[PDB]
Amino acid sequence: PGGFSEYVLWRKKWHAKGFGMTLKGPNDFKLEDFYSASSELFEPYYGEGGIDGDGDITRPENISAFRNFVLDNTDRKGVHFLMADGGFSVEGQENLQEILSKQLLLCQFLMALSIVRTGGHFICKTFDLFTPFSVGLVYLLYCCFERVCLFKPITSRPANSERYVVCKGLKVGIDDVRDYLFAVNIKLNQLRNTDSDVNLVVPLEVIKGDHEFTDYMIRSNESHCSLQIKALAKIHAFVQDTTLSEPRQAEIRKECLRLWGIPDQARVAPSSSDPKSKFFELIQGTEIDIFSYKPTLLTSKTLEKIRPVFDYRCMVSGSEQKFLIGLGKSQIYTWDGRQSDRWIKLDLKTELPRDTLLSVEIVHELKGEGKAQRKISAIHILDVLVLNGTDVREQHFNQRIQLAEKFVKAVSKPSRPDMNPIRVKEVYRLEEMEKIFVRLEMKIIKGSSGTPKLSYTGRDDRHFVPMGLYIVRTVNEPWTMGFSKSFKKKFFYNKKTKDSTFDLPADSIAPFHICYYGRLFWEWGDGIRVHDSQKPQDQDKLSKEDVLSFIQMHRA
Amino acid sequence: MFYHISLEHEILLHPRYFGPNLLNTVKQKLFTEVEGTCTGKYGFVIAVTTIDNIGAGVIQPGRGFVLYPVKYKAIVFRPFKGEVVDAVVTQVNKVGLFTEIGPMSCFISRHSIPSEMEFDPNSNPPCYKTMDEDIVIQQDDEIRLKIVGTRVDKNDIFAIGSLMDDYLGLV
Amino acid sequence: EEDASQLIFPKEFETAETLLNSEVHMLLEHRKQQNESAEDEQELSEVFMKTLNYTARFSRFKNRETIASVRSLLLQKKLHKFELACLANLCPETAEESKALIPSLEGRFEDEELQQILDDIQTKRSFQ
Repeated sequence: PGGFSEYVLWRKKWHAKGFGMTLKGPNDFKLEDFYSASSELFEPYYGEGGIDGDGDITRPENISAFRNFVLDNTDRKGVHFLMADGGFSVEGQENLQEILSKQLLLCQFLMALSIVRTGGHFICKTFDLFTPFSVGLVYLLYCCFERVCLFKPITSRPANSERYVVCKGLKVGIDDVRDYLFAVNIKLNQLRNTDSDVNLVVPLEVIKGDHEFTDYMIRSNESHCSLQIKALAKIHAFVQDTTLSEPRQAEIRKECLRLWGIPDQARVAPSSSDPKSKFFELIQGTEIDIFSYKPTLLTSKTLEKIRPVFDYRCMVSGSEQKFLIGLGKSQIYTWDGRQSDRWIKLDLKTELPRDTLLSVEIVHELKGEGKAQRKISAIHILDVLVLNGTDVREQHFNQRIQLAEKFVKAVSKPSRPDMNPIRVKEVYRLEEMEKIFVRLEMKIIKGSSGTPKLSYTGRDDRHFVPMGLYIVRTVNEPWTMGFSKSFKKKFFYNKKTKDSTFDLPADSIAPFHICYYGRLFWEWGDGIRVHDSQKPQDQDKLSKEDVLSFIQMHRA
Repeated sequence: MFYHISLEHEILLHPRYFGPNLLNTVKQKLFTEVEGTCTGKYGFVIAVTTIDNIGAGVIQPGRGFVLYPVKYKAIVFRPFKGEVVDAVVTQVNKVGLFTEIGPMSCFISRHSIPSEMEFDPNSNPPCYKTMDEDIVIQQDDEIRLKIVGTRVDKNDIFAIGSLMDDYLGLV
Repeated sequence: EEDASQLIFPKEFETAETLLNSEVHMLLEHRKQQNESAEDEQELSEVFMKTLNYTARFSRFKNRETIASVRSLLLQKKLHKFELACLANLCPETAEESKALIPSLEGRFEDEELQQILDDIQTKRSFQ
């Protein structure tokens, strides 16, 4: 049940995205029992068929499928590190544990070589390493990574054969070893229930030819053997005498928790908080009226407000703006910003970690046109305040959007096409609003009686009906961005002190409340021409040409 | 079907509500009492087109209010058994389908929906779709349903639609 | 007891005169305009709003002259009021669909004449 991932996610919050595969059944993942996290933080993928697979890592189909999945969600680079902790019951034949799980070990090393990015790390649980098969696998890891070691932590029980192999810095050009181990695993699958077996993956002469590797391997095996022998005899003596005990367990545990930075406080806090109380907890005394501010409509009378241009970013809206709070798993609630409105539970199949506070809109995404058109409701994030517990409201708007893409890439669902997608809005520089209109198309929407409707097409082959365009200021009070024609670079100018700098001043950063309060909205209703096929241009309403001309005049 | 018929209704006017203009009060009374109503024999009373004839006012013996028999052209609607009607989908459910025909709620059970149109809560809008995903019946769609029949009730003729026969489903 | 597939109507719905969706939209919008003027009169029923918006979404004949032309072209055809209104509202494109949506049109008109009438409908349909 992803205890490793529970630690990593509890320590990294929304700043980590995890991909998990394990055997289905009684020992499957338990997402709902993670102290932190959510289904859209540690996303399980069970091989061929996606979430309908069995998760058997020893199947070539599952290996290739999970590899493709991980690559598709890591910019085709792979994961920064992989952890493997595979094991199963060897009751009645415990002494043959290493042999009985040789294929599991090989498949975990192969998965490391398959999804770990260059320079990435890898930690895997092993057992006894007496056979040349396991030692050859360790030798392959030692050839593939920049540094390898065999380690047994004190949280591994001293009487068992459990240890861990720790690998850092995956080398470039390990693909031949990857293909070779894939083929070896296939042969292993073909020799099941037969009298044959793959007994060597690296010739004994090659392993012993490296004197340093063999010296380390022998010394590790022998020191672990002596410690385990002492621990086993100790357990036996404690069986033959039930009065014996270690009187130091409490103090040792205390010191270990202090050393590792693990707080000595239980899980027991279901946080069955109502969304309103949790919202007040998360805003930490910030005035609630800040969340009720309506946007300033962009008109010919308010066009001068966007005069700096470089101070602003813009995004295409598809629905009314709402606030969203995540209390863990499917306990997601939305609020429309008015003190009188109640928090409404979100009727979408999606999950999000606790202690998450977002500014979102709920968009109807469309794929295809006409009678074949499919429609999906999606959460489109406009801005972020708190994610999974760490506050980001005071960070720069682009940084909040990047951390939003961080968490949001994490809060996604490729293995569960049955879940509602979460996305960040595409943020444009105001001096580049021209790029938005290139993505506006007139498409035949299901139920429009054949009338084409204006549609904004995103990064995938989906589109939505736009309601308008938000303009958000990202530079603070009497701080503004100009463009230096001599240096061909943007610079920050302080209107009060008259100072100028090419670096980002800390006090020029617009926090969330400034960005939200100062935002403008350019509605895209009837009579407004933003695409050349729809020209009922109401002369009192700003067109795309008017706004673009104003922007061009004030870029210089 | 949207109908333009003539209907007869009787209005009770009490002497406190005569006023200087008496017939305008009757017209307002008729536009108040019968607009938006529904009867089991005449269907959804949408609106009154033109108040044609105002009858003679019979003073009820002992009572004070006068009674006006009134004939009026009216726009109404009545669901029918077997009539193919366009509709707007309001909700897709694993049990049935909530659609609307004007003000009428129409419930199309999945048992009378062919095996091709399966239900999927897994799409973000729970919808009806096939494995080819060509016909995607979801919320706020323009569909056609052949009315199996209608539950004629007090101020309600909510109907049951069909998708079993040919050319039924998404427009 | 009643059946719209074989024109089985009650005796009350014998003098029932049908209306087109665009006709209903126009008349109810005129009623809404009357409600806009002539103050000291409250809003109409929820049924009024629902029917008005419902027939506004499904309106096919955007012009009253189009309504008159369709009514003149179909009223001179040997049809019942119900069949005429259903054809002018559903607006099928193939004669097979015309006979399938309305099973009471079996043999009323020749299928080539029926296809001519459907093509006339598609000619007089105000596109959007």
